Amino acid sequence: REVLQLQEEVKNFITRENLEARVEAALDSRKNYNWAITREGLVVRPQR
Amino acid sequence: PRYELALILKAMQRPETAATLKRTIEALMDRGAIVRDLENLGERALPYRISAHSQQHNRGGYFLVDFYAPTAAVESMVEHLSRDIDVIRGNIVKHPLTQELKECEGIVPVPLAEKLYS
Amino acid sequence: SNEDLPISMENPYKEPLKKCILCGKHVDYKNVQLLSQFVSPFTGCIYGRHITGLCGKKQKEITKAIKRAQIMGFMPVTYKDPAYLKDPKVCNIRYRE
Amino acid sequence: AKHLKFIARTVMVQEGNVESAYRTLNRILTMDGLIEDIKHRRYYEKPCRRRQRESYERCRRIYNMEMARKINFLMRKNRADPWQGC
Amino acid sequence: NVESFASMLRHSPLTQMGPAKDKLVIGRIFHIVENDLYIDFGGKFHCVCRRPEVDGEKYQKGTRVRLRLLDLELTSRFLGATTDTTVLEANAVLLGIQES
Amino acid sequence: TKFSIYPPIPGEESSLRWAGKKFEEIPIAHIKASHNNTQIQVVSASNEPLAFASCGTEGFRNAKKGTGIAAQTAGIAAAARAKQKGVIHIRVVVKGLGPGRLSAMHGLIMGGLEVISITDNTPIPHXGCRPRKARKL
Ligand code: FES
Repeated sequence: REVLQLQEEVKNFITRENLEARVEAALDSRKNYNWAITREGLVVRPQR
Repeated sequence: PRYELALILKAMQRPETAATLKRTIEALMDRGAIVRDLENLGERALPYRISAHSQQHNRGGYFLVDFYAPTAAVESMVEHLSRDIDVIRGNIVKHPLTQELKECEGIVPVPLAEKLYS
Repeated sequence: SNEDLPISMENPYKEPLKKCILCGKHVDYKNVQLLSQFVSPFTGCIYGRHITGLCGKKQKEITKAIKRAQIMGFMPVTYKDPAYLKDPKVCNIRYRE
Repeated sequence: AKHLKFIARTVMVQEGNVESAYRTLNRILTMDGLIEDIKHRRYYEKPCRRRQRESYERCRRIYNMEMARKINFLMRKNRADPWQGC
Repeated sequence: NVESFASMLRHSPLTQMGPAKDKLVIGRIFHIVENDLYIDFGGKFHCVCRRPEVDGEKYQKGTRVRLRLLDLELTSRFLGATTDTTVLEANAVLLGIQES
Repeated sequence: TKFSIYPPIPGEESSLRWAGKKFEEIPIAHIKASHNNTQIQVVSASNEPLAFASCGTEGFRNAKKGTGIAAQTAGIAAAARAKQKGVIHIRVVVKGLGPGRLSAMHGLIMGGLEVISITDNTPIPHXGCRPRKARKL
């Protein structure tokens, strides 16, 4: 099961041919790792 | 193994930032790395002033590069980033998602007698 | 023998063990918003587990995450980032007036 | 030195009450351990002495917390005598 | 056909109750000292509850009341002790009076 | 609005003003409270010096410099030279736990200046130079 999952992911891996497209496709996007926790143990995602 | 490169780039315009990322990802590939993803965390003010290559920086572009590489590539990549003038600060860590979190039943109490005895 | 005698088994009324607010959650050094909830607003000092309520395992992950984030350029050291002052207050510390 | 200024250890004055602002700042620095830290740093405390004091401080807190717990527990019966005369 | 002790214990209300924490029980005031109400609720030890501010005069000897139990016996073991210290009373919160 | 002891953050849009000046524009009174002396300098937001006073410059000598009343006198002197230059509101930055830590601020107020904030900048090394050996007294 791990080899199958890994075989699909490799389709999305960066390569020398698709390097420029993926570099530009990243400058347009934003990835947010920020989130806060509450006294009840609930995650409070950011307002975006 | 699987690594995560936390990359702070000098605040630049879009064309020069893309050239730095391409030049940085190509250096990884030249050392045998298989690059998995590239994530932009956004441009922000640094938590403190950072001096790099005879310049002072207050803002930077935060990027992540998820990739697999041989253990010997890390030392060579750390050296590569130290010479790139467009990189403010770059650190290579073992990817956090590789480490699997062990389940926790809860907080087991500690006997007080052990505390003072220990 | 006798039907009404007690039977051996595990406590059916036993309650689950307590869990810290972060039990079961991944603590990443890039999640500065979470980490900032466990440092002093005025001095940036990391709170002890008696203030944060965290267990030994998560208290260590938070501490190591804070120290990693600080020196890698993600988190300030001498103060809590003011952007995160209005986040949920999960720490048993009372400061102002 | 490299951080932003007027954020760390900064308290605003309200209605010209500078005494209350100073007391709040002193309380902040005290609770975070900065005052005791500054004082212990005037002269070098040797590692054998630092460990001994830290061990004494940790054991005294446990004994004081445990003695408070006992007094709280044994003060429930401080009510008036229910069987006076017997 | 004499009932055995094991039979009495299995079918006793106190056994059937299970844990006592957060259990509603009916108590009876048997002794009063100023504003201290001594209430028996079927357990080993009585509980002591302060007279409520509202309708304080309604609480008299013999008055049946509703309680929320917390512990049947308040005991704790303190550092350096071989046994548990007990205050010989239950922990309960007085809610009000029981009426028909 | 309720009062916030947290200072206004630069770059955000606050409504607080002092004589039409923002927090970032208020001059700064730097107080160095040492064990045996107290130094007070008032500077502008652009780091332009405006006034300087210390217990030594006010005619105090030896152990008298290390007193609260000596720092209070230095504060009044610094306030007078600063008030002439157009200073009313000041941000106080005190470094050190000397006897003139609080008294130096009192003198600034008696001299005609209004303190809008108090900041401690006492140097705390995070691990740094080895201090001198303990004293046998
Ligand atoms: S209680 Fe489970 S990780 Fe903290």
